[PDB]
Amino acid sequence: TETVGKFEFSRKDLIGHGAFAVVFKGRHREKHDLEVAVKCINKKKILKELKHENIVALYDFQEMANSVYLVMEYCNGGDLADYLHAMRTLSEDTIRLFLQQIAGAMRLLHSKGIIHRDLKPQNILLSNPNSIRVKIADFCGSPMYMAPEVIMSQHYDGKADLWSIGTIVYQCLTGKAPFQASSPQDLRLFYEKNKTLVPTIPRETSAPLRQLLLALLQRNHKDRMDFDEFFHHPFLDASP
Ligand SMILES: *CCC(=O)Nc1ccc(-c2ccc3[nH]ncc3c2)cc1
Repeated sequence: TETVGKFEFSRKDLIGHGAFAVVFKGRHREKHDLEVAVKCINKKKILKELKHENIVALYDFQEMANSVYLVMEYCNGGDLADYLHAMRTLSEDTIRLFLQQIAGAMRLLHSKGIIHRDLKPQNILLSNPNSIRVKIADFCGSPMYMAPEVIMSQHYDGKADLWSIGTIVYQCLTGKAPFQASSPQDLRLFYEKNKTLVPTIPRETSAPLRQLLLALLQRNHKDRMDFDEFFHHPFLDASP
């Protein structure tokens, strides 16, 4: 049993792996009821006070000489990747409920000038007490969700997250990524050669969802909708 401030965990209770990182299940040393995820980063913020129902809370952190430990809110429902694998696709009404929650979380991050950069289904966690609550984490390996300007090592901004959300919502609607690639290098070459991109949207898609997806899935960030346009898009206020 190891401890970080008022929290404890065993390396036997592995939740997942990230970039040179591992995540263990742990708990409050006093309140064994309060479960946490402990992220151990190998070296090889505002986040602590940043607080939203759709953001995984940071309860504590601890830099050591070669290691960094984050004590995070425990989410019991797995990730969007698992949900999408089970359901294959989601209804527009479920997509809209998911997107309202992501948009709220992203608005707070945009407010504080924070850009996620690696939004993907494995970083969008579900919490069951739809009533499904989504929580964004890490504010791996799959490059399908990275904005073109990111995978081509350019000067990107907040708009990179809008590309990622576009690719996630497209996969929610259709069951597939909009620009599928055997490999990163292929995806990087596809975006290099294709200065224009039109994703194929099923004709049955509602006009507001089609309009939103075309506005997010713009190859060039100058043409991509900005955060305020996304947050207030008519799709997010349309009736079920
Ligand atoms: C980069 C994506 C990935 O597959 N790794 C990963 C693993 C585990 C978490 C995580 C974070 C916070 C949390 N709270 N309860 C459960 C978890 C899991 C995130 C990303």
